Amino acid sequence: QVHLQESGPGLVKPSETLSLTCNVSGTLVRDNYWSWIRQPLGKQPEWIGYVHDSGDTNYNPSLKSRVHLSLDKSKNLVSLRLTGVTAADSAIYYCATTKHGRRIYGVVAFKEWFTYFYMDVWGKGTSVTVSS
Amino acid sequence: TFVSVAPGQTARITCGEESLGSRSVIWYQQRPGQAPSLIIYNNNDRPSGIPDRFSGSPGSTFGTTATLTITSVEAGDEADYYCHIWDSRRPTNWVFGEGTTLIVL
Amino acid sequence: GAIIGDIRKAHCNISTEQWNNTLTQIVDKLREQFGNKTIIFNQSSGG
Ligand SMILES: *[C@@H]1O[C@H](CO)[C@@H](O[C@@H]2O[C@H](CO)[C@@H](O[C@@H]3O[C@H](CO[C@H]4O[C@H](CO)[C@@H](O)[C@H](O)[C@@H]4O)[C@@H](O)[C@H](O[C@H]4O[C@H](CO)[C@@H](O)[C@H](O)[C@@H]4O[C@H]4O[C@H](CO)[C@@H](O)[C@H](O)[C@@H]4O)[C@@H]3O)[C@H](O)[C@H]2NC(C)=O)[C@H](O)[C@H]1NC(C)=O
Ligand SMILES: *[C@@H]1O[C@H](CO)[C@@H](O[C@@H]2O[C@H](CO)[C@@H](O[C@@H]3O[C@H](CO)[C@@H](O)[C@H](O[C@H]4O[C@H](CO)[C@@H](O)[C@H](O)[C@@H]4O)[C@@H]3O)[C@H](O)[C@H]2NC(C)=O)[C@H](O)[C@H]1NC(C)=O
Ligand SMILES: *[C@@H]1O[C@H](CO)[C@@H](O)[C@H](O)[C@H]1NC(C)=O
Ligand SMILES: *[C@@H]1O[C@H](CO)[C@@H](O)[C@H](O)[C@H]1NC(C)=O
Ligand SMILES: *[C@@H]1O[C@H](CO)[C@@H](O)[C@H](O)[C@H]1NC(C)=O
Repeated sequence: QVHLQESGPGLVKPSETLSLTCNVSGTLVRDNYWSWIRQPLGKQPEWIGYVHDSGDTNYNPSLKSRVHLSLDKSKNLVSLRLTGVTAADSAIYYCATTKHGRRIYGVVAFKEWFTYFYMDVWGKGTSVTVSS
Repeated sequence: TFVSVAPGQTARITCGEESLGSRSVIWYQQRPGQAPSLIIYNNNDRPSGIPDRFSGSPGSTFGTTATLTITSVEAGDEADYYCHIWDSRRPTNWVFGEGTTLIVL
Repeated sequence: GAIIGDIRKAHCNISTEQWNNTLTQIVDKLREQFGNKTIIFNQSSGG
């Protein structure tokens, strides 16, 4: 039994430094990897990426402009912040864990392997919309 | 991208582009009003909690396309299916493919 | 034309113990013609 709680003001003004929070359930953040998924209403989901402390802070290459992920070990909380929200940001978000997976197709010393990630579990999420 | 299959029959789902290089396909499902879940976590390996009814193609194919075969469609199969390709040629794609909404009569 | 396989550079496969097997042989014989692990194998300077 895994459950989580999110937050959000519901209505977000344009061009505002929106902040989002996501808690944990039992599993600590040090020994786990978290990922965020953005899905437009009725369309295919879009993957923001994965964030982890101590180096593994890779973000989405397509945007790489205003995304900022932070972690709070004391509070066991992970925060997602965007600066300068637009009208196309109205979508459902999901914070959930992920599991690694390895595949080798060549020489062990010549970098013929890419790690692939699959999300065993998914979060409940919270609706975010922008209006005037 | 809508597929109509009668209950108890076989179904084929086509997703992804041509098989230029090796793939590690990941299969996902979306339930209306409910959180997603997982079915297949590798090219052919599957997790616990699901029987061996599901099947998939290996990643050692060149020039082909990833496909999913479903047999004995039940009432609980009504969900949107998504595919996630993982190629060694192209970088990691952060956008999923054309989701196939499989509807059951 | 193009590549339709996998990006894997050419490589050669020699066993790991064979090179030591032949090493001890030439080494032991080298102790006769040349003064007797003082044997050093170094790459060529180049050119
Ligand atoms: C010269 O020397 C070099 C090393 O110095 C050596 O390189 C080796 O290349 C081979 C190429 O085949 C590499 O072998 C691959 O290794 C991985 C990992 O194998 C793991 O699992 C096996 C047990 O199953 C263990 O023994 C091993 O240690 C590892 O833990 C695999 O990716 C490869 O096998 C899969 O892919 C193959 C190609 O697609 C498939 O034919 C095969 O079935 C395997 O499974 C695939 O299909 C399955 C279908 O169901 C699917 O489920 C799987 O997901 C997957 O798609 C393959 O064995 C080997 O790793 C290299 N060496 C090292 C140290 O990494 C050269 O071969 C050697 N010779 C020459 C001539 O150069
Ligand atoms: C090396 O670089 C050269 C120069 O860029 C490159 O040659 C290009 O090859 C592609 C192969 O697809 C050619 O593109 C095709 O051209 C025509 C356009 O009318 C059509 O035959 C093709 O369209 C079909 O295929 C596309 C996918 O490739 C589909 O998107 C499309 O809907 C159609 O089904 C296709 O566009 C292109 O013309 C040449 N360019 C030149 C200048 O010759 C070559 O591929 C590169 N080689 C390598 C190994 O990278
Ligand atoms: C090289 O190939 C030969 C012939 O197939 C084989 O007998 C031998 O074991 C190979 N060498 C190594 C080091 O594996
Ligand atoms: C090889 O010689 C170079 C100088 O040409 C020297 O710097 C290097 O240490 C030598 N290597 C070995 C393994 O003896
Ligand atoms: C020999 O191997 C060592 C590591 O053992 C490596 O640093 C070095 O570059 C290699 N070549 C030479 C000429 O020593």
